[PDB]
Amino acid sequence: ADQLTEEQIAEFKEAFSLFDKDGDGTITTKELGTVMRSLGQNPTEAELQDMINEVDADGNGTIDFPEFLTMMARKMKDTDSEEEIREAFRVFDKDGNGYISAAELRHVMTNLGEKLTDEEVDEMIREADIDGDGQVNYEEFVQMMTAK
Amino acid sequence: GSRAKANWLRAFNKVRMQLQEARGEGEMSKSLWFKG
Ligand SMILES: [Ca+2]
Ligand SMILES: [Ca+2]
Ligand SMILES: [Ca+2]
Ligand SMILES: [Ca+2]
Repeated sequence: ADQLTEEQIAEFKEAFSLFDKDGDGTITTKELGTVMRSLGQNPTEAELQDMINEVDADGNGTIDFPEFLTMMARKMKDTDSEEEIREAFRVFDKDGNGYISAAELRHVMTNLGEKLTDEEVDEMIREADIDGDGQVNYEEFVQMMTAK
Repeated sequence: GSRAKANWLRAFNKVRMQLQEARGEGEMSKSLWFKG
């Protein structure tokens, strides 16, 4: 499924062992601090955590081998969804997280017709709430529109 | 009843169509490093 060539990934593995000094299978902005500093670039700690947490998928503030490699592959058409469901979650709750609450869902309701109350949201969440938490997680949303 | 069926449908679907709007936009998250 749009997999990189063994030579491209293999070369990254060697560069990873030489570039990575933490001894972990992931990349950390600290390592970036030392490399960018060596090439004449010394960004502030804020830019380090920012640039690193944005380049890695999920944004844990570090780029794992698959996260960085996936971003490089993103240049080529990978999947039709392209994680577009994340954008749905980002709009459901400006908050900046991936969880839809009964109120936030009512906000998406606002986007269409129908006016709803705490009852109509608890019911809509009752359907997706497989966890029984009265809220809808990422897998629940895709369980509705994707139902994989 | 069925209040959630049509509304909720339009809900997750409301963002589903909205996801396309975000696509086709310039993103600088890659920043340096990715250039290599
Ligand atoms: Ca590391
Ligand atoms: Ca990450
Ligand atoms: Ca939320
Ligand atoms: Ca749930």
